[PDB]
Parts: sequence; C-alpha cells; structure tokens
Amino acid sequence: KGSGLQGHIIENACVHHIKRRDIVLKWELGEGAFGKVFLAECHNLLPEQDKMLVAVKALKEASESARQDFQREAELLTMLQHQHIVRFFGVCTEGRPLLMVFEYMRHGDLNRFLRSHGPDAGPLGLGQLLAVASQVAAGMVYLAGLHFVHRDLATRNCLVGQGLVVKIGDFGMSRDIYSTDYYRVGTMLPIRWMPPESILYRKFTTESDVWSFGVVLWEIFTYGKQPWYQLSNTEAIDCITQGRELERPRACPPEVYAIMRGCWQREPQQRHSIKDVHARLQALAQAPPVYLDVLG
Ligand SMILES: CC(C)(O)CNC(=O)c1cc(NC(=O)c2cc(-c3ccccn3)c(Cl)cc2Cl)n(-c2ccccc2)n1
Ligand SMILES: O=c1[nH]cnc2scc(-c3ccc(F)cc3)c12
Repeated sequence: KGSGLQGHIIENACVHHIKRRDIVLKWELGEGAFGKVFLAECHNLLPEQDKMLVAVKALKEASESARQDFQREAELLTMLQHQHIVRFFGVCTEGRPLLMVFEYMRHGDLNRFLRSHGPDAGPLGLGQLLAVASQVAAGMVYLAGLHFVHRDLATRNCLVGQGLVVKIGDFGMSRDIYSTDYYRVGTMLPIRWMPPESILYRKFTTESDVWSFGVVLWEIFTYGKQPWYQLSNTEAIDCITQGRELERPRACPPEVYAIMRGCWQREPQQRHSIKDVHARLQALAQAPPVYLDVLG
C-alpha cells in the first residue's frame, strides 16, 4: 500500500463513530478494486442539518489487517483539519463493509471541474484559475507543515465544493477511475506528475510534492489536459529523466510559468518551498496580472 496516508503512518485521535442507520445511501459516485464511493444523507452529524449530503467510502475487505490499516488511516484523517483539506466526519465499523464518511463536494474532482469549465468543452477566467491554484497551494502548505508527503498530488486528487472552494482530498479510487494517469513498473505510479528522482529511486519527499504542484499548475492553466499527452508512458519517463519541461499553456501568464519552472528544478534542493510558492500565488490571486491569452 502506497497512499500518502499510509506513508505518513509508517513514518509517524478519538475517531467519531457514526451509526449505520444515520447513513442513507442515495447513489454510487464511483467504484474501484477496494470498494465503492456513495453519495449519502447523514443524520445527527452537523447541528443545523438533518439530511446533510456526505460522500461515503466503503471498503470491500474486512480482514484483521485491512481493519487495523483502516483504523490508523481514520485516526490520521481525524487529525487533518484545514480550510483546504476535505472534511472527514468519521467511520461506521458495524461489520462489512467498513465505511469512512467525508463531506460531499458538489462539483466533484478538480480535473473533471476544469474540463467541464474549459474552452474545448463558460470558461473559467484568469482570476478564477489563480484562486484555484492558490487554494491548492494553501492545502499543500498545511501538509508540508506536518511533514506529510502527499505522493499523488494532481487535480484528480482535489475536490471542488460550492463557491469555487477547492480542497485537497480523495476517496482513494483515483488508480481505478483515472487508471490512464498511472503506469506500472513493478505498483501504479503517477509518472507524468513525478520528478526524476521519484521515477528513478521511487523516493517521495516534500520536494517531489512541490514538483507535482508545478504539474498541477500546468493542469489548471490547460483546463485539465494530461501532462505530456502527445507521449506514451515510456516516452514521458524519457522526457522527464532527460530534463525536458512542459510548454507554457496559452492561458498561463509568464509570471505563473516562472512559478512552475521554480517547482521543476532538476535538483530537489533547488526547488522553491511550497510556502514561497503559496505566497507568490496568493499575491497574484489578489492582484491578477493583465494578461490576455489571445495576445499570447
Ligand atoms: C492501491 C492503493 C492502496 O495505493 C490505492 N489507494 C490510494 O492510492 C489512496 C490514496 C489516498 N489518499 C490519501 O492518502 C490522501 C488523502 C487525503 C484526504 C484528507 C482528507 C479527506 C480526504 N482525503 C489527503 Cl489530504 C492526502 C492524501 Cl495523500 N487514499 C485514501 C483516501 C481516503 C481514505 C483512505 C485512503 N488511498
Ligand atoms: O448509483 C446508481 N447508478 C445508476 N443507477 C442506479 S439505480 C440506484 C442507484 C444507487 C442508489 C443507491 C446507492 F447506494 C447506490 C446506487 C444507481
């Protein structure tokens, strides 16, 4: 198992328990090899809300090892509390399937949102793209502050709620729903988002997270296009290990492309810290550069 949650547990809460009958399953949001994700109504969870919408992750396996891993993940999810981290509400361990309850983010994953609010399928403007980038960076600042390495930072692993609120978080099904974004070697790795040291040594750090954040900026400013989309997985590995960089997207002002390039320094020690990246994006989101994508 290679989730960022398990990776943090290995390197390092009173979990709230929700009664099964308080959860009313409404629709299936997705499914993977591990189980299913549902849209549900949850009673007795938030004070002024009787039928609040939640997203419910259901685990197919209920063995002793999966049950102990589930408990440790739930203790860690309970501890993660930030305005730009998806809210975790608790568990239901009344037999099979084990359930994890999260807030429901009505606009779905950020990749799906960017593609549905993009030009080739109105379009999000420069100020909205900068606000999305700044919120993702805020969530990454919080995780770096806890020495938490994400390991799979990408727009598919961010969620969008009402009022353009963007949060980091996923229901653990990206390797199934977005299998095209991963490549097997031995273990499914998101190679298009990884720096050279992670593809070569399979080592993930706060520095490889900053590189992936640079790739997130590129996804944002292309409205959700796949990095290196013209190339196969093996050709993408060669580009990255040879030191080739993604081209500046047309909607991307040179000022944001300079931030992307600072994330993509070949030497991990030469990359910008996420705190510096966040401060630069926050400044641009409050005062957008006068850039007209039509004029290049
Ligand atoms: C083959 C496998 C096992 O490898 C596939 N399983 C996975 O690939 C994978 C990746 C993740 N998600 C995380 O580990 C992860 C989750 C969050 C977060 C925080 C708050 C709310 C929601 N989500 C945040 Cl902020 C950062 C990370 Cl890095 N899985 C996951 C997700 C939710 C619960 C349990 C596991 N499973
Ligand atoms: O999710 C769906 N997709 C397509 N047709 C249907 S009919 C019913 C559902 C459904 C209702 C509640 C659930 F907890 C899960 C699934 C459904």
